[PDB]
Amino acid sequence: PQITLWKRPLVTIKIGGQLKEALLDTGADDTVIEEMSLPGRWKPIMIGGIGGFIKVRQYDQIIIEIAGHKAIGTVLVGPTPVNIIGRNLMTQIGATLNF
Amino acid sequence: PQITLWKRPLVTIKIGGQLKEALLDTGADDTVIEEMSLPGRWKPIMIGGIGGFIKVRQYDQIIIEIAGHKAIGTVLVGPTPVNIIGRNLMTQIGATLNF
Ligand SMILES: CCCC[C@H](NC(=O)[C@H](C)NC(=O)[C@H](CCC(=O)O)NC(=O)[C@H](Cc1ccccc1)NC[C@H](CC(C)C)NC(=O)[C@@H](NC(=O)[C@@H](N)CCCNC(N)=[NH2+])C(C)C)C(N)=O
Repeated sequence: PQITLWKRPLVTIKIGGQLKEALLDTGADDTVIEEMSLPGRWKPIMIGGIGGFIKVRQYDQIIIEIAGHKAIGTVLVGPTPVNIIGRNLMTQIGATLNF
Repeated sequence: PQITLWKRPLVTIKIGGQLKEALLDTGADDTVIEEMSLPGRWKPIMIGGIGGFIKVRQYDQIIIEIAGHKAIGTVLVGPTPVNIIGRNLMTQIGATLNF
């Protein structure tokens, strides 16, 4: 599919057994999902954005489906205001920018 | 061109006749450039991302070239960690996401 940028490029994702809406963010290196009770071990890390840093839990090898496309990778979980899909998973679904 | 996402989608821009490197960010509503002298009138506003809110200068109807493509629109100037090109100008150059 092709997604224009008139509006925020929101897509449905599946993670942790839950469907959610998330933002395809080419300016995000990583994937950050709003606070959810993901099972298993994780690692404390900090990530930064326009107005500073926030604390997140880093989970490896997390299965996620993005707009119907299967992926698996590192997912960060924490108090983000928007669920964000970053390059680490956008590359796995073959997404490009085109102009 | 078509741009993959294994690395950050960094491009050269020209603003106020000065060359800069900036990130194409589909997760940004707006365009935010690091502090610089820029010809034109501005108004103070707040923008937010991961980490919180910051203060920026809003300039409208600014001529800006992005990877050799022309845009004329709103440019926010302030303490951003990196130069970011958002949807307001990416739509002007015909950028889409594709997968
Ligand atoms: C496991 C590795 C962790 C390492 C870690 N890495 C990072 O912190 C990296 C650089 N961060 C990033 O790449 C983060 C995303 C988080 C992430 O992927 O980790 N990217 C970002 O935050 C990039 C800008 C950026 C790029 C590069 C460097 C720094 C900043 N912007 C993405 C961001 C998404 C939005 C939905 C919150 N967009 C914005 O911030 C734009 N804001 C807007 O569009 C607002 N109008 C929307 C507001 C939403 N609501 C609200 N706030 N209440 C702004 C740029 C005009 C580190 N410590 O450096």
